[PDB]
Amino acid sequence: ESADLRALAKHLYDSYIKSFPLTKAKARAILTGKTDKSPFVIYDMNSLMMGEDKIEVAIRIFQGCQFHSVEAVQEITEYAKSIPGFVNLDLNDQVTLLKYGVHEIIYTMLASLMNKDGVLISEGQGFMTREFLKSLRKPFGDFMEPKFEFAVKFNALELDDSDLAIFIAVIILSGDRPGLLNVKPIEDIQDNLLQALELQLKLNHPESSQLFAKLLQKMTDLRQIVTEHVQLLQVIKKTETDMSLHPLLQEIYK
Repeated sequence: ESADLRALAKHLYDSYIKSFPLTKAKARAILTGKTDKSPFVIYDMNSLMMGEDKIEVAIRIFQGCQFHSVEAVQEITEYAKSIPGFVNLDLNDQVTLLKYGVHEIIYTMLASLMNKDGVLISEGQGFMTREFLKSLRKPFGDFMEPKFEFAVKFNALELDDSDLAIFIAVIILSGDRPGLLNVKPIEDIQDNLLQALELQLKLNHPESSQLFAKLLQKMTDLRQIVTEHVQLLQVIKKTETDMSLHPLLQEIYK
């Protein structure tokens, strides 16, 4: 029943907390200015230079961003195991569900690390300016911009981590995934999750009408950004032959 649904949510939050060391709550405390939390800002190359001692260029900035994805995939992968059902799927689907979902979680989760002015980096110890990123030489300039455009529209909904824990699981468990051998299992797990989420928003955000819908609408955005990253990667890989991707990451693209 409703009580049963309310339990899965707490289980999901708990794993969320356990899996991901930087929370929205923590990211927001560093950004809000609440002492120790405040981070080292980087807005020009000189800030970076010192920002290294403290905490091409666009390429060294990029490894960090791609690496961040790698660090996140490891946490996301651990988290998926945490969700009810996922470990009982055909091991080929776990892999698939993850291969297509990790990227969409990265950008959902990357929003909690930013405001219109920038994104937090390095476990929250720095802050890098959305302008400085735009400033970077093309094709790299372009990459962060659509993330922030999502982030802001996305953060606008004012979701706490307890809400994301369920949502980032609504994402992973997609019956819409390509090459999935057993869709029926997944769409049943997602039904519990979607229902947990529906309730979670109606309890935690009762004075916000149709947040559940408005939120699920925000996947269309998530998908568009991923395609852009892939398109950018196609160009980056062809132009920057001397760059490598992390195996784990090369796997989420082929």
